[PDB]
Amino acid sequence: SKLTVVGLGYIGLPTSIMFAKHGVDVLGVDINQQTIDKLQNGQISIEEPGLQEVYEEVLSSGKLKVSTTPEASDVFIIAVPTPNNDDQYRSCDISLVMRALDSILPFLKKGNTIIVESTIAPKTMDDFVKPVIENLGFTIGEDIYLVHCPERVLPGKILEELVHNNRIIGGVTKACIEAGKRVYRTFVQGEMIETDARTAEMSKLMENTYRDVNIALANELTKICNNLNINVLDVIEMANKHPRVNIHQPGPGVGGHCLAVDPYFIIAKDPENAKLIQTGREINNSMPAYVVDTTKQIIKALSGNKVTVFGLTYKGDVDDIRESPAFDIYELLNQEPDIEVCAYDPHVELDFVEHDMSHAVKDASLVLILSDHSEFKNLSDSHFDKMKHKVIFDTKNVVKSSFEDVLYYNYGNIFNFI
Amino acid sequence: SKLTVVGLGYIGLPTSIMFAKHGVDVLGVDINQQTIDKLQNGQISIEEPGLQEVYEEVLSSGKLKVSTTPEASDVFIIAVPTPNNDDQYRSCDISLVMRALDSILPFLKKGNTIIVESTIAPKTMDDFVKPVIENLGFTIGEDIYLVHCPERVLPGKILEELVHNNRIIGGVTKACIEAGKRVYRTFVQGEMIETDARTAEMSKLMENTYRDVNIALANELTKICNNLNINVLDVIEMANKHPRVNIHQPGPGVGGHCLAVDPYFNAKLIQTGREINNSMPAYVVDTTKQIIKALSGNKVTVFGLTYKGDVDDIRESPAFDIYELLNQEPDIEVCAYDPHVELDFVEHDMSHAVKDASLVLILSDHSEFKNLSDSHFDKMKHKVIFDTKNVVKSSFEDVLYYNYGNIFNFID
Ligand SMILES: NC(=O)c1ccc[n+]([C@@H]2O[C@H](COP(=O)([O-])OP(=O)(O)OC[C@H]3O[C@@H](n4cnc5c(N)ncnc54)[C@H](O)[C@@H]3O)[C@@H](O)[C@H]2O)c1
Ligand SMILES: NC(=O)c1ccc[n+]([C@@H]2O[C@H](COP(=O)([O-])OP(=O)(O)OC[C@H]3O[C@@H](n4cnc5c(N)ncnc54)[C@H](O)[C@@H]3O)[C@@H](O)[C@H]2O)c1
Repeated sequence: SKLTVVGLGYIGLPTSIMFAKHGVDVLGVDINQQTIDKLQNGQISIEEPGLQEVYEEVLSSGKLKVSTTPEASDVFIIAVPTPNNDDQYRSCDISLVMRALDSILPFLKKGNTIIVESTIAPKTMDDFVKPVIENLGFTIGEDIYLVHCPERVLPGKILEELVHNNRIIGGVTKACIEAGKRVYRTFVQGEMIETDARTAEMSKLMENTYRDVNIALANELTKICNNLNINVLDVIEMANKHPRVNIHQPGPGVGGHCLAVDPYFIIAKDPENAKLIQTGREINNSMPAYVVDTTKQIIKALSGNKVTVFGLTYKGDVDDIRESPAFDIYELLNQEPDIEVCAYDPHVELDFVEHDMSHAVKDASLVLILSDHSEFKNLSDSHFDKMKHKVIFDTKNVVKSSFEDVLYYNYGNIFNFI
Repeated sequence: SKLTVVGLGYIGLPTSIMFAKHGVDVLGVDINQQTIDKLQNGQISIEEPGLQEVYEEVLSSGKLKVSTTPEASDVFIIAVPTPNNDDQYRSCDISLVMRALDSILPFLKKGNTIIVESTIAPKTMDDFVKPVIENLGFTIGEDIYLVHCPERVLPGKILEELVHNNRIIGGVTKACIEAGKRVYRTFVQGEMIETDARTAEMSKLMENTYRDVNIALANELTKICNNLNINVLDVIEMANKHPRVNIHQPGPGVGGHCLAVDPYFNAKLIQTGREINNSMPAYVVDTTKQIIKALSGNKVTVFGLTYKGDVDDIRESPAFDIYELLNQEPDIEVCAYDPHVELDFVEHDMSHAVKDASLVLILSDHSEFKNLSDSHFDKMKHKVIFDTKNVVKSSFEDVLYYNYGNIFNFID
C-alpha cells in the first residue's frame, strides 16, 4: 500500500500525516515550492496544535515524502481548493481539481483508487472526472475506483476529527464504495456512510444549504419582529418547543468558509430553480448593512460619534477572519464618515485592533458585539465605565450577565430604542 | 362555572367535550344549523375515533348544550376558522374571529375571560381585539382578561393531546396570564407556558413558517435533483444524518396555513417559499402530462384529494388543486379516488377508478396507500404509479413505481 495526496493545505497536510503515522508510504504533492521546501526542511505549512510534533516523527520514519511531482500509487487523494468563480451564480471552480486530476493521469495503473476530498458541485464526479478517466481505457468499478469523500475539519484538533468523525463514501460504483472503505479503514474509527458520488456531492452541499436558508429565515424574522415590536429571540425559543420546529438563530450575517461557499455550488448547477437558495443568500448578505443602518440609527439619537466593535471573527473563540460578516461591518462602519470606529478582539493579533478593552470603549457611544467570544458571555457595568453612553447592541446574543447603568439591546429589544 | 365555545369544528367541538367531561357547564356555539341539529340529535360533527362515545355521555350529563346564540359566561373561547388572505404571503383573515368577538360583546360582564384559540396575525390581540373591548369601558387585566392560546390538534390523539400537550398561555397582562391559567388548569396535565399575547401569536406563526420554508427547500431540491438525475429522497436521508440538519420532505404542495407575516405588506424568503410551494401542483401536472405523452391513453387516477393523510379536509388542498387542473386539461381524462372524501364526483371503488387508467398519481399520504399490491392496479391500461407523498412502502413486480427521486428514470 502506497498513497499520494495532491494539495497539502489545511486538509492535505493533516491527511498525509495521518496515513504516514498509520504505516502507509505517503507522497505529498503541492504546486507551491515554498510549501515543499518548508516541509522538506522539517516544518509544517499550516498552524495546528501538536501537528508539528506528529509530522517530525513521520518525516523521520520515511513514511512521508513531499515532492512537486506525483508517482504511481495504489490510491490518489485530491485535496486542492475549490474557490467560488467570480461569476453571477458564484459557481464551483473545479479548475484546481481538474489540473490535479491531469497531474495524476500519467501515473495511473489498473487497480488504483482516486479520491476527491475537495468540495465539488453536483455531478462533477460523473460529468467531469469519470469521462477523463474512462477515456484512457479504464473502467470505473473494474480498472479504476472513483470516490468523492468530502473532508471538512475544525482547527480544534483536525487529527482527532480525522479519526472519530463520521465519513461519507461516495463511490461511482458499489466497487468504488468498497475501495474507498478499504482506504479510510486504516485510521477511521468513525462510521463509513455508503452512497454514490452524486448523492455524496448533493448531500454535503445540502447540509450547508439547510443551515444557510434556516439562518436566512431567522434573520428575516428579526427584520419582521423588530418592525412589529416583537422579541424574535423569545419567539424562536417558544416555537422551538415544538419537536418538529428547529428555527435557527439570527446574527450579523453568514460568513464561514463552507457556509457562504457551498449553497452557491448548488445554485450554479440550476440557477433558475434555486430561487429559495438565492433569496437565502441575499438575506444573509444584507445582514452587515442591516446592522450598519441600525448602528447609524443608534448614534443619531445619542450625542457621541464613537462605536466599538466587539468581535471581528466569523465564529466565536477563533482567531480566524477572512470569511467574516463581523469584519465586513467594521470595514463599512469605518467607511461611514459620520461614524468613529474602534476595534476590539482578544483572539486575532492585528495592528488596527485594540487589546485593552477600556481604551476601546473610552468615549464610545455604542458597543456593537459581532462575534460570540466566550469572554463576552460575562460582562459587568465596570467594563463599560469609560464609555460616553453606556449602551450595547449585541447581534450574537452572547451577553448572559446582568446590567444596571448599561442599556442592553438584543435583536429582540432594539425596537425599544427606535 | 359557565364556559362558552364559539365555533364547533375540529377545535371547538373537542374543547367543549373536554371541559364538559371535567364538570364545566359548557355552551357550544356554531353558526351552522346543520352542525347544531346533528349535535342536538346526539351525533358529532367531525370524524374522530373515541369522540362520539365521550360526547354521548357528556350530552346526557347536561354538561354540554349547543345553541347558535351565545350567553353570559365566565369564560369565552373563540375557535372559529382563520382563512388565508388570498396571497403568496398567506396572511391571517381575522374577520371570522372578529365576527365571533362581536356575537359575544353584548353578553360581557366584569370579571370575564376571553380566549382566542384561532390562529391570528401578529399584534391581533393588541391592535384589534384589545381596542374593541376597552371601548365598552372594560380594562384589560382588571375588568376583563384577554388571552391568546393557540391550539395544536393531532386527529386521532386529539383529546389525549388536549390533556398532555404543553400549552402557551399568551395574556395581554400578567393578570390575563393567571386568568387563562385558571381555565386550562381544569384538565391540562401539560405545562402552562406563560407569555404575552404578541409572543404567543408570533410563535404559532413562526412554527408554521419554519415548516413552509423547509418544505419549499425540499420541493426546490426535487426540481434541481430531477434535472441532475439525482435521487432527492436518498440525498435528504444522507444530509439528515448530520444532527443539526433536518431537511423536510417534498410533496404535491402545501395546504393553506397562516404565516408569520403582517397583512399590511421585505418578507422575500417567506414569499419565495410560498411561490415554490404554490408551484408544486403545476410541477406535478407537467410531470403527469409527460408521463401520459410517452404512454397511450388519457386516463389518470388521482389517489387523494386531502391536504393531510387520514383526514377528510379538502379545504385549500394542493391534491385538490392538481385534480382541478388535470380536469381542465383537455388531453387528460381525470378520475379521483379518496376513501375519506365523501363527494359526488369522487369514485368509491378503487378498481373502477384505476380501470383503463394509464397513470395513478398518489397525492395524499392516506394509511390505505402504504400497502398496495399489483392486484389493486390490475384494471389499469398501463400499471404505473407516480407517488408524490412517498407513502407506498410495499413491493411490485408488474407495476412501475415512481417517486420524486425516481421520475427522471421514465427517460424524461
Ligand atoms: N479549510 C478547510 O479545513 C475545509 C473545510 C471544508 C471544505 N474544504 C475543502 O477542501 C478544499 C481545500 O482546503 P484547504 O484548506 O486544504 O486549502 P489550502 O489553501 O490550505 O491548501 C490547498 C493546497 O493545495 C495546493 N494546490 C493547489 N492546486 C494544486 C494542484 N493543482 N496540484 C497540487 N497542489 C495544488 C496549494 O498550493 C495548497 O497548498 C477547500 O477549498 C474545500 O473544497 C476545506
Ligand atoms: N384544523 C385544525 O385542527 C387546526 C390546526 C391548527 C390551527 N387551527 C386553528 O383553528 C381554526 C379553526 O379550525 P377548525 O378545524 O375548528 O375549523 P372548522 O371548519 O372545523 O370549524 C369552525 C366552526 O366554526 C363555526 N363558525 C365559523 N364562524 C363562526 C362565527 N362567527 N360564530 C360562531 N361559529 C362560527 C363554523 O360553522 C364551524 O363549525 C383554524 O382556522 C386555525 O386558526 C386549527
